[PDB]
Amino acid sequence: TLRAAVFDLDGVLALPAVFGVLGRTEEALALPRGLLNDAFQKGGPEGATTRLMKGEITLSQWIPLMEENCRKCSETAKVCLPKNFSIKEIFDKAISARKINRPMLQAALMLRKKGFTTAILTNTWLDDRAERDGLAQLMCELKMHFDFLIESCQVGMVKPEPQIYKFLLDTLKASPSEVVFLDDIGANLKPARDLGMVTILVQDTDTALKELEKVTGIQLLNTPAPLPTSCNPSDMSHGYVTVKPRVRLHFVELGSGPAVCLCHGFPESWYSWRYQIPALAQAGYRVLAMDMKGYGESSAPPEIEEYCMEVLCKEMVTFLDKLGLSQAVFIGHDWGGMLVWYMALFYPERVRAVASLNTPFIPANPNMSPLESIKANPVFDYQLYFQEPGVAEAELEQNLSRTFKSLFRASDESVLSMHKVCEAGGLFVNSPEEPSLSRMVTEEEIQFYVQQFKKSGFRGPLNWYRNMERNWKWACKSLGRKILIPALMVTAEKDFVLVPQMSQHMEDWIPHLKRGHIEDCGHWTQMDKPTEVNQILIKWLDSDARN
Amino acid sequence: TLRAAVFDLDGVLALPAVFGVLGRTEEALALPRGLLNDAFQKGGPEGATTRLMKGEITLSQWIPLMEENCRKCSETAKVCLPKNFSIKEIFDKAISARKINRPMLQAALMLRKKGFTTAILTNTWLDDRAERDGLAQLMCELKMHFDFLIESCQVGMVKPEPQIYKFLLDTLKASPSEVVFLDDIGANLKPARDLGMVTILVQDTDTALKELEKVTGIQLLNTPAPLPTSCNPSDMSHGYVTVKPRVRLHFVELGSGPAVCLCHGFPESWYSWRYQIPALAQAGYRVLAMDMKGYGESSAPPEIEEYCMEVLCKEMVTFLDKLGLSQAVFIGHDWGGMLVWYMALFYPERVRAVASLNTPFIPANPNMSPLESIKANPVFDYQLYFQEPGVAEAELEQNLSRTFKSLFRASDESVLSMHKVCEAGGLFVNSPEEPSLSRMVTEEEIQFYVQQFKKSGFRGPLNWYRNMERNWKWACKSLGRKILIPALMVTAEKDFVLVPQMSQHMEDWIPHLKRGHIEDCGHWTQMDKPTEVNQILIKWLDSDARN
Ligand SMILES: O=C(Nc1ccc(I)cc1)NC1CCCCC1
Ligand SMILES: O=C(Nc1ccc(I)cc1)NC1CCCCC1
Ligand SMILES: [Mg+2]
Ligand SMILES: [Mg+2]
Repeated sequence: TLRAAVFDLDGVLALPAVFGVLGRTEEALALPRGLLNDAFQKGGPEGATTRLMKGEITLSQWIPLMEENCRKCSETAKVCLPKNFSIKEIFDKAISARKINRPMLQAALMLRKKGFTTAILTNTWLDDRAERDGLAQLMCELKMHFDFLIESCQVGMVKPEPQIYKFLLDTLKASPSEVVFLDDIGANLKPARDLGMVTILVQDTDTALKELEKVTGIQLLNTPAPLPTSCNPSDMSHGYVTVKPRVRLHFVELGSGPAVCLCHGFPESWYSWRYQIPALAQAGYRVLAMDMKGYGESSAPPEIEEYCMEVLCKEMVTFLDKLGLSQAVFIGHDWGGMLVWYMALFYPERVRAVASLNTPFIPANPNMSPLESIKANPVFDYQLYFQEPGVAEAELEQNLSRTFKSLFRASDESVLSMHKVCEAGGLFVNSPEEPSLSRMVTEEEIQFYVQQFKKSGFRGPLNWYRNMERNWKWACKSLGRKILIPALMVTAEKDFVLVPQMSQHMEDWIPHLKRGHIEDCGHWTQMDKPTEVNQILIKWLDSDARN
Repeated sequence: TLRAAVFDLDGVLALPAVFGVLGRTEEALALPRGLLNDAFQKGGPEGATTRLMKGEITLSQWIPLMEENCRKCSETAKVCLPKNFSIKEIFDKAISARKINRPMLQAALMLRKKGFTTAILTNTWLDDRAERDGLAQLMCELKMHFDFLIESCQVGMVKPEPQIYKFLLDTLKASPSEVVFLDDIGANLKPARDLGMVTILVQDTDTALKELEKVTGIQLLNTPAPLPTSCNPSDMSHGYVTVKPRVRLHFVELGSGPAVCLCHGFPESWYSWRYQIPALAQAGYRVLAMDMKGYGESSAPPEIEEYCMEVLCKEMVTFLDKLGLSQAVFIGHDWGGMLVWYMALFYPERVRAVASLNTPFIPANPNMSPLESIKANPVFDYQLYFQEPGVAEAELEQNLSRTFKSLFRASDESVLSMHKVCEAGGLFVNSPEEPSLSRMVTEEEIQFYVQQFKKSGFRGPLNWYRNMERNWKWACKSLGRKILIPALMVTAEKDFVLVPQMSQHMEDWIPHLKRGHIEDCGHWTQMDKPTEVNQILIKWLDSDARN
């Protein structure tokens, strides 16, 4: 029966409740109880606060009217007010102190995930204070998790006026009986109740969630930690930059602040960063998630030399030039990680900081040819298999769904054997035709990769492996240098190709290197342990990248 | 004969010359003359400075080696060094002090404009200092004005090695005889000369430009102020955001820093901001030049209600949401200006600051209908002509080139009569078939607008005029508010439709309003006086928008 849940902002989705700062101010200042509450509601429906809440006047216009009420109220109470009493100072502090009530947001997220239509119904104001950005960010973060945000100052109505409730129902396209409404004010629940909808008087979160759990019949409390926010492709801002006549790079962009350029590995896409994009943006950064050359919506020329690291890096510099960015933090994973280490080696001027997941920095060996080196490591046999043009393309392109379902797997799952691929004659020779779905990805997500790769296939992607000698020669030019800019190396315990031990000597070339290590994490680091990645990158960014 | 000009960086395109800080340090510190110069060049071709200049080692790795040389040199000279002598401090200061030599850049720009192939040839280093961003920005600004940038640390060669010169010529695809090379170091000119190319020993800029002027035969000195940098459509980063199922907004983006959203008027496009986009980005802002709904690459639905200000503004908020921006400075012109005033009135939380060119803020009159008001102003007759769907579309779409050539005109040019358009039966009834080309625009630029408008035509654009009553009603909801966020109103003296006097009472609703006024400027403010606009917006942004 229940199909929708409506949450109040102050006191329910955000705490401490701003309205609840009037009482704390009275006690702190030793003023008569409710004095500030009276002045706040002075005049009732005709009062300054109701005009403010309906959108008739702005908050800054209101502040002066509230001070006047505060004097009249004290006047009638025969009490003075502090020497530097200031309504603006009181509300600036109260508003900035208010934060998102996480467990309540989680319950909303869960209900929505199970079919519920969710909305926020709040009496609020048009904030023109010089500190307004604070509230804007709060609303923006919350706003994105609900189907509707109904603000009184926007619709010209205010709880408890029944009109706002009829509006609500109209917006919900639902009848009272199928709506739960939580608020921390009894008076605002009465109208909802009269209309016949379920109502919860929210005092303490746990108790409210218990009632909410009971009435909805869905487990909301004591529930496991959910995964971080992921993004929907069609809700992203999509950018395109032509760095050369036949080369255009695509990227997804989100957030403000220092620029953070994410570089995925093989054979992935910008979407591989779906878990950290919202998180890093929320943390105060401008994220640019790339579709590296050869992938997705980025150009994919056929020539092999078009994918040697020298060229790819140059293009990334041009990419920064075109976007008008003097610098950007470069964070890469797998082949992308190899690319950022070289961006730091050849263009320190352009890299604010560098971070790599799984991929270590190992200076080229002037004496041994790359191919000789590759043959010396059993697990790198598949790389030799990738050399001859067309062979790997055919196998990987035959059944796209199978390819990604076979590759994208957690360590405790049936991970692909990487031993005698050439001898075996293929990469999936010993794999089932219909691989099971990994715990790390949904059927829809796999199909996203499937569609992306239907455009250019694996030729451009595979070409990243066909410039060993060329990249080797270019790398030898930096053997005398050292990475001296902020750097972070993150190792993955269960990555059997890009093993942690492989990075044990990195400090010799990167003295100030900072580290990170993730337990029980496979090769697909971002998908495997998204919560751990975000925590590690954000902590590093705030200390070594933002300054 | 001459077809290319090559410029050195230090001492030629940038001053003061960083290398010239060694002498100033010796005198300041009362050290033996040339002591620092000796240590700087210690070891010659095998010295630390040459390795640094070829890319073998980074600047930070170099600093320690230069200090060692400084001690050995003083040792042999029997002289001590200050107590807190610091090579890093000396170069950090010297490098940040170095700036672009504008008149020299102007000469390069002029020569290039007249067919010359231009390039920068410089001995430089891989900067990994914590202050590296400074140099990166300098290079980026200069870099964009030349065909080639050849840095020694990038190509592994250094002047005076003749190999670098052969490389140069090879890059230029030209023979010595047709190349002019300016440098402030004789030794670096000798090789060029031996190869037979023209060379100029640059001491003082004026003298160098005189020789350069004489040898090229092109006026470079005492020349008029050039127009600010404009952008090439295909070199821009193009962004797309879906704010609704059938509505996707396109914008050009450039720069880092606070977000600045530019909103053009009727019937224009993002390109109308071509002169301020590079400038505002260069000034330290992240510019987002919109193609407003109905134009260019943005969606253009047919329905009239899709263009009422309420909807357009909502979409702009969603646009900010999708991009992950809590705020943005909104700067509009013409209809765009009308849009930002309303963004400030209904979404103060989202507007960091608001600025309008030509369009004043006039609160709706609750008693008079919009149409009544429009008929009361003779110059607004054309608006009545725009009402009936299809009529204006036919005239404006018949000959696109003529439409823009007829509209885009400076005040001293044949500006379109805006008196009895309806009576006249049209907007171009008294206009020539082949309008002359305005001084404000080239034939290519007109054709840019032509192509943009071939996609959707004038229906969506014109619909901006067909929501008078609707916008009026929505506006009446804000009659009790006031604009209290940072605001700037810029008036144009010769704009005969959006007249300056029209904004004379704005302070009644915007007390803290800041102003700007441009003399001898028509309606197309950005195109008309681009240099004045940039100066006014940048000055305001730095004082009221950046904080
Ligand atoms: O090879 C990979 N990743 C990879 C290879 C095969 C598969 I199936 C999945 C990932 N990484 C490279 C990064 C650059 C240095 C050599 C190893
Ligand atoms: O009408 C214009 N601009 C315009 C009109 C006709 C032509 I031909 C060119 C610009 N501006 C509007 C802005 C919003 C308030 C009314 C006037
Ligand atoms: Mg509440
Ligand atoms: Mg020089």
